Amino acid sequence: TIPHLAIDPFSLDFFDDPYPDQQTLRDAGPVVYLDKWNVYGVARYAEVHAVLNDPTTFCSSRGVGLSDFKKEKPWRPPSLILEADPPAHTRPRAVLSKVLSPATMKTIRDGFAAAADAKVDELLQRGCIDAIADLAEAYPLSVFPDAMGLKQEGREHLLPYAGLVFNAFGPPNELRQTAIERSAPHQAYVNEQCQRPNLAPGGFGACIHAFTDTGEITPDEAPLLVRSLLSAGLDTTVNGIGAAVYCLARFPGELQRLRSDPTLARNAFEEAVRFESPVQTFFRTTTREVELGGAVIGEGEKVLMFLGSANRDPRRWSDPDLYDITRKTSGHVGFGSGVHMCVGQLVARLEGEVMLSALARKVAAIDIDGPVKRRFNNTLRGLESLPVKLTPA
Ligand code: HEM
Ligand SMILES: COc1cccc(C(=O)O)c1
Ligand SMILES: [Cl-]
Repeated sequence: TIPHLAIDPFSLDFFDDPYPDQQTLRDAGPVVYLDKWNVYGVARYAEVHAVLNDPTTFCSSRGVGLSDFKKEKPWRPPSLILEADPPAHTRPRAVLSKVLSPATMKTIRDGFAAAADAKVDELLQRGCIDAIADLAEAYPLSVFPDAMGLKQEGREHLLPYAGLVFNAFGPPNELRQTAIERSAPHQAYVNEQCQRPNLAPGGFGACIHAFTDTGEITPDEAPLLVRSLLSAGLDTTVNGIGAAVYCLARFPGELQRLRSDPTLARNAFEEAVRFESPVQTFFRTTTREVELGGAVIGEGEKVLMFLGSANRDPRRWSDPDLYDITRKTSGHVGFGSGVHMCVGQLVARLEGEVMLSALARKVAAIDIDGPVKRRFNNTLRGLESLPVKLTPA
């Protein structure tokens, strides 16, 4: 009944160009079985959306990577939000939602915007830059660690730690095992910065620790909630902003539309998240026998959701392989969907909006002028190097 495929969605060949294999996964059927890793896969929008929105049947507390926490020990203590189910998920999720709230965005927006404008001005003085290291990495590094309340020393651990975390959702391939082999110094730094005395007053981390007296979380839960933000809050935005710049560099007609109406910046970033899907995949684990797309899946089975493929499913999207900054993007699953939908999405969208606004107002052209190099990760899609020439407006 269920088609069996030999595609490895975590192989370097797949990462290098995933779109043909993603169509093969979609067109084989609503539910496939991946013989390489003994998991079920869903690559169409409908089934990915359905799985995300049934957390009772497709749970997260047995891990959202390949490893099943009921069978193997997690490589680090489980996240209290990403790797939890309702009801244990509910109150930690509420705290992070209030920490990363609209009111918090109003407090930091002017600073985030000023830093975006300053970075673009700085880059325009150089002309020829690397849009990854000098922009997609440099800008989030210039705002997010400060907004967290982190000290200056040791920030070089943040991107390596996040790369490790996202590699660790993958299967035990060389990417994952090499990441874990090098993990010790990055885990040590991150776990230490999660303690209340090491988080500056007014930042996200101090606000988490201040929310430990309402009956929603206890003081011993705050370090792991800070860890969630230090795991998921930086590398994601790096690849999201990098995706947006890569899109504008490849689709100059859309850069010209953005320049003519800078208020399109927020949707231009949202469309980049759909188009590239920086977070490509997550797993769930079935808690019972379930019918999905006419197929019967037993209890305790891993289900791999192809978020990037769902975001390019022609059953759901018109011209899915086109970057369109005025597309109605509502419903894309690049931030997930349902009870686990990205709790930091307001931060991600704020960073992306103000950076694309700075580009819209200050830059006339973005031309690739060097070899493009891809960065390989079991969960994240993005570039290692994006040489571009920026022409001032
Ligand atoms: C372009 C940027 C980002 C993308 C594409 C992204 C993607 C996602 C996705 C797909 C999920 C759902 C995970 C699941 O269903 O299992 C998620 C959840 C989450 N994200 Fe984001 N994210 C981004 C930025 C951020 C930022 C800036 C933060 C923090 C400041 C953050 C923190 C989190 C956390 C803690 C969760 C877990 C939420 C929960 O389980 O309830 N992310 N993200
Ligand atoms: C996609 O959201 C993420 C990603 C990685 C880690 C976490 C966390 O809670 O530690 C969350
Ligand atoms: Cl850790």
